[PDB]
Amino acid sequence: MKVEEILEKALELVIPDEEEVRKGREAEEELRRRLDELGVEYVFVGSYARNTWLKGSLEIDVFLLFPEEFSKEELRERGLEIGKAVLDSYEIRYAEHPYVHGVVKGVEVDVVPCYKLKEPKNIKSAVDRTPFHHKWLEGRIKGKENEVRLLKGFLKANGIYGAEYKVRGFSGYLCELLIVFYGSFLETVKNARRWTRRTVIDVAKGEVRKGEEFFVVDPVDEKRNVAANLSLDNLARFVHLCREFMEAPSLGFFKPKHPLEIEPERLRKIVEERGTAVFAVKFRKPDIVDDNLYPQLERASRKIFEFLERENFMPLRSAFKASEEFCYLLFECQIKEISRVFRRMGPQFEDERNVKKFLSRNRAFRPFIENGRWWAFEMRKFTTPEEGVRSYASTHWHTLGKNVGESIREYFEIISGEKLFKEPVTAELCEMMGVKD
RNA sequence: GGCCGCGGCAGGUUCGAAUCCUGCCGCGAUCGCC
Ligand SMILES: Nc1ccn([C@@H]2O[C@H](COP(=O)(O)OP(=O)(O)OP(=O)(O)O)[C@@H](O)[C@H]2O)c(=O)n1
Ligand SMILES: [Mn+2]
Ligand SMILES: [Mn+2]
Ligand SMILES: [Mn+2]
Repeated sequence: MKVEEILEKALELVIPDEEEVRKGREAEEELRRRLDELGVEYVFVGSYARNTWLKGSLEIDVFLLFPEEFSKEELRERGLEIGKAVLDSYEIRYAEHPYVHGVVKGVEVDVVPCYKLKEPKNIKSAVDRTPFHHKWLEGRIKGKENEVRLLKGFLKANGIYGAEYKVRGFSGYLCELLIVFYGSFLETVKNARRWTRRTVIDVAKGEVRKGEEFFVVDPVDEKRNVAANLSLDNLARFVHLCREFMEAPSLGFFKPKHPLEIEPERLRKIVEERGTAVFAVKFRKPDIVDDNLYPQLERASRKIFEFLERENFMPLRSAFKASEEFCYLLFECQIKEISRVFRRMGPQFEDERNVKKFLSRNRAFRPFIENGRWWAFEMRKFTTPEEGVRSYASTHWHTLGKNVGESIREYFEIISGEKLFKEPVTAELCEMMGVKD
């Protein structure tokens, strides 16, 4: 329970037990049996090759090496073909580049096609980077794999480990690049408290300089940012969590957190005490990969948020949740109801060309002069945030994202009040409103 | 394929528009991000 004693007891949760390691080595021995029988040039990469994989998470990455003269089409079709014939049961769904997901003796395997290239200089696709990553890392990461399991386990327990758009955190490749640079988990945490948004970490030259944005330079790639998809928000949370660890270390930092289960009655009580308008935009989940979905949910959420802003409903925060069937865009507003009337600005009293055009407009109330410029009372087409967002989502469906926006066109509705609390959005609402427990 | 950052046109809102909201085309070459 001392400061340095906790990093030892944490290794129980982040390091794989012997029951799991066997299951993996048995699967690897099976994959090679099948891959060698087909006589294909392959390489084992990822966390499994370097033995950095987290306990209770076993995922074997396998890359396929093809000649440069193979077409982008030929690479995909033969790549997928090998993947299908290798895995016991498979499912092919991709976005940027083709790959095959499946199961081999109970463990998950990823078969990704790419090119075999010498020197990383001219690289065609984005997947061609990985063979150079494994080459460069396996030599320097050997023996320190347990420090990588610590850093990864630290992040994942706080939910900032995913590099996908569902998280926007530190990629597993970045984790290994940090342990190599700072030598250990404990030391890595220390310097990360002084990180700014302008920090440039060049691992290749062992140098840290300053720059435009938070930039981790790939040893393989001087012009590519390893931390590119790391959100500024999660960057700050990491910096913060590092400060809270060093000052007062704890075993809770490596522990998965609570679901924050709030009964639908208590949540209603919270919204009342806040006195805010809480509503959601519900629509059918488009059937698409998460990396194509969540960037669209963000955009959809932001567009409606910016609308709420300029319509003077004074939004607070905006979250979103994706279940298996439906998607939810959640919002909180300070204004439950605004007035029918507002004041539109007119032209200054001097130029009568524009004034006369301004007064010509048929209006319910007389206009007026204030500080030497004309003003007029105009009427809103909606008095509540819910009415406003419905009017918005109906007309501006198209700019809410390619797939998401079209799903809103077909049908959507606004869930408010007790109807809203009966939906699987509770954990997201509490996190949004910051309820502690 | 989706998203993002810019650049160029064409509209709309408006008294008018540099702000603001949409539509289309183009740029991204360690293939901007996955
Ligand atoms: N569908 C794909 C495409 C590419 N890669 C490549 O394989 C490398 C490592 O992949 P990843 O599993 O995501 O990183 P890990 O270190 O293995 O993280 P984890 O321990 O969670 O498995 C990356 O360079 C990535 O480009 C992959 O694993 N899966
Ligand atoms: Mn992996
Ligand atoms: Mn594309
Ligand atoms: Mn006009």
